[PDB]
Amino acid sequence: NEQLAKQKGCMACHDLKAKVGPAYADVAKKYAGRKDAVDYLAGKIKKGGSGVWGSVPMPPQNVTDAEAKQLAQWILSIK
Amino acid sequence: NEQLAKQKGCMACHDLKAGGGKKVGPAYADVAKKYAGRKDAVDYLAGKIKKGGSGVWGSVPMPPQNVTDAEAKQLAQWILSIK
Ligand code: HEC
Ligand code: HEC
Repeated sequence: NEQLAKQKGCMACHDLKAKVGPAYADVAKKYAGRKDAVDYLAGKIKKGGSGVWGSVPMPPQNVTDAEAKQLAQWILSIK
Repeated sequence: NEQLAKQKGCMACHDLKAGGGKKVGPAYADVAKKYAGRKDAVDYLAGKIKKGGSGVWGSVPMPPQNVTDAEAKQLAQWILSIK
């Protein structure tokens, strides 16, 4: 349940409904028909992994050309 | 600068340094390392900052989790029930 998921840190990366990982409602939809969904998901919860789910993209941002340049220059200075 | 990045919501998805695992975007230190010394780094990154995109940094991994078999199955069963 949510209380267990919260205790174990899961909710830092997952929401119940549509964070970095897939929302649980979407995981449920994807694996609804899969006979061994519980065994499969239990293994994936314990082991982790990558690339099963498409990544969250970067949206366009509310910045002027000059702000974008300032931000690029600032990021390049983190070294 | 950093304050402008905070103002514009950038830190919702980016940390300065890697290790958190919880942010959707790459750490700024890793962006800086990738593009350092590229002649058009500023103009290239400025464009990406304004427009966004996807595909350059790939997946964010899920780390392994210290849960028992029973806990993992309990969580899986619960997750499958979410509407
Ligand atoms: C706490 C024990 C949990 C539990 C129960 C789950 N997670 Fe994660 N998770 C994260 C990311 C980026 C992904 C995508 C991985 C990929 O695309 O391959 C996932 C994935 C899952 C799933 C789906 C697995 C599948 O094969 O479909 C499930 C059921 C799941 N998680 C449950 C990110 C994170 C975290 C970021 C640091 C952490 C913490 C968790 N997840 C923790 C948990
Ligand atoms: C606020 C204005 C910012 C700024 C300055 C940056 N971002 Fe993001 N970002 C996000 C994701 C998922 C990625 C990876 C995209 C991919 O894989 O292609 C990025 C990427 C970047 C970069 C690197 C671009 C490159 O071509 O290498 C840079 C410089 C960058 N960002 C700066 C996710 C997010 C967000 C999620 C909702 C938000 C908000 C931001 N980023 C905001 C900003």
